[PDB]
Amino acid sequence: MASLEDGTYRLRAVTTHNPDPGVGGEYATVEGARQPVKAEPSTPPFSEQQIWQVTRNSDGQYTIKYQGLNAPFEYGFSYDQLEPNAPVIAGDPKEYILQLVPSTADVYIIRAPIQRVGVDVEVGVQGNTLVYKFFPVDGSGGDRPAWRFTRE
Repeated sequence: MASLEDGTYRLRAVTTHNPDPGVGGEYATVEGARQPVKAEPSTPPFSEQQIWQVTRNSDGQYTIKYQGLNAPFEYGFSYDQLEPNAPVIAGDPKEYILQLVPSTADVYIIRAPIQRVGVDVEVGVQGNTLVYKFFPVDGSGGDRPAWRFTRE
């Protein structure tokens, strides 16, 4: 094997420069159909909304879906229009590229494929809302948002 195995995971918001902040993480959190996915603490009113089924397609890309499966419709990380600072919404699951962060066994940049040359769209957070952050592929080694995937 290689890459992340299929399963149910919690996703904690970190960065490439600080992949392991310590206790007190903010986790991807569903908050209703077609609503923005948020970054919230692992606390009583949210825990059930913080587990995600991650699956790799024959493509090598992954969907991140809310709560296993079996409802009328599968909801997961998605986007209406992919634009800078647009929110990640719980919608028809989109496909993503997961890039393992150097020095870590389990932190990945969640990348949303787009046309644009020399541009990388990555899932980040702005005020506790997950959003698409656009970065130049500049070779700078600059800070990028990333996510620690821990098995549930």
